[PDB]
Parts: sequence; structure tokens; C-alpha cells
Amino acid sequence: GAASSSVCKLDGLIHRFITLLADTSDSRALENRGADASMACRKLAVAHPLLLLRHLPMIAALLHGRTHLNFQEFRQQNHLSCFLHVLGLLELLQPHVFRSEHQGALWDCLLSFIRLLLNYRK
Amino acid sequence: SGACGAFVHGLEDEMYEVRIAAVEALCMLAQSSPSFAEKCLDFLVDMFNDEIEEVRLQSIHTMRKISNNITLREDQLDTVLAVLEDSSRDIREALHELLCCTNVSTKEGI
Repeated sequence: GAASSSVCKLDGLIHRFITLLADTSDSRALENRGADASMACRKLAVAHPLLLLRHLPMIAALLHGRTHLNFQEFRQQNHLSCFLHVLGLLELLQPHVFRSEHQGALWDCLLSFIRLLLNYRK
Repeated sequence: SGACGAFVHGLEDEMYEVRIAAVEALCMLAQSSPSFAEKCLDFLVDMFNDEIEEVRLQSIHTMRKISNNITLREDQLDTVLAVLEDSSRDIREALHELLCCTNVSTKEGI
């Protein structure tokens, strides 16, 4: 029933936090903000895993968007922090991310990860 | 060999009939092969800067025809949105037909 045409009372807020998580720059203040965002999102993952998985295609699309950028700007912009945060979040959503409904966005996220691995294999 | 840049010479040719025929050839070949289409996006983008209006219209229509597989980058997107500024209504309509089918990677592109 997680894919139903329904509105959660908390979905917009986790959307706000996941935007804060993904969007970052070279600023260490923004990195602290992203770390706090990862903390809150991770606590929500361990506490309410089903809610986050409904927002999986969003973060999948963001991962798709961020993959092209070359290695030097990828490391300088701290995009590796975002990548390891989303990877840890997916790990902490362990027994539920493998369902059929979450399969497509999961494959999208994994596609972004392997594309990153191929592009910066040097 | 002397076969290098055959389509480069065709698209840079001084007669718009030759360039239109080259555009059609690019359309058919891209409908056959997607990798060639990805390679030749940039030259189509150059044809969107073409001085002849009919060449621009036909290149845009072919790009629309072959957009189903390719995906653009920020350079391609800003160049495409640049020609959309142009005054002639028909080419703007052609850009509108193009954007209906075009792909995009980054949200900033949208």
C-alpha cells in the first residue's frame, strides 16, 4: 500500500531534509548542514523506513543528475560526501529496499553508483 | 584516408540543399544507430545556428525525431534554449516540438 495515492503527514518534511542532504557545495557550513541532514534522515530511516522509501525515486533522480561531473570537481564540491551518505542510508534501509515497488528507483541509484565508479576509475 | 569529415564537409557546404540532404542522412542513420546520434548531436546544435531558416527547421525536426535515446548536457541545453529566443514564429514552434521529446539529466537543466 505504500505506492497508493495517499499523502503522508511527514513526507514534505523529509523531502525538505533530503533536499538539504543532496544540495551541497564546497562550504563547510553547508557540509555541516548536510551532515545534520544525513543524521536526521538516518534516524528517520531506522525509525520509519517505509516513509523514506516512498521518496526513493527523487533521490535516485538527484543521483542521476550528479553523476556526470568530473572527478576533480566531484571531490572538491564534496559530492563524495553526498554519495557516501545516500549509500549509508540505503544500507540502513536494508530489508525493505529490495521489495518490488522500490526495485526501479533502487536500480536507478545503483546505476548512478556504477556510473560514478566507471567514470573516475583512474 | 580522404573519407574523414564527409558529414563535416556536407554540413559546412555552401548550398542549403546539400545541408538539408545531409540533415536527412543524419536522421536516417541516427534512427539506425544511437551511438552515432550521440556523437552527432553537436553538429545538429551547430545547424541550429545555421543562417538559412529552412535548414534550422529541418535540423530541429530531425533532432526531435532522434531524441528518444540521446540525453543532452548543459552546453547543449543552453545552446538549444538560445535559438528559441529567435523572432521567427515557425522556428520557435519547431523548438517547442523538439523540447516535447528531448531528454535531460540534471534538474538545473529543467
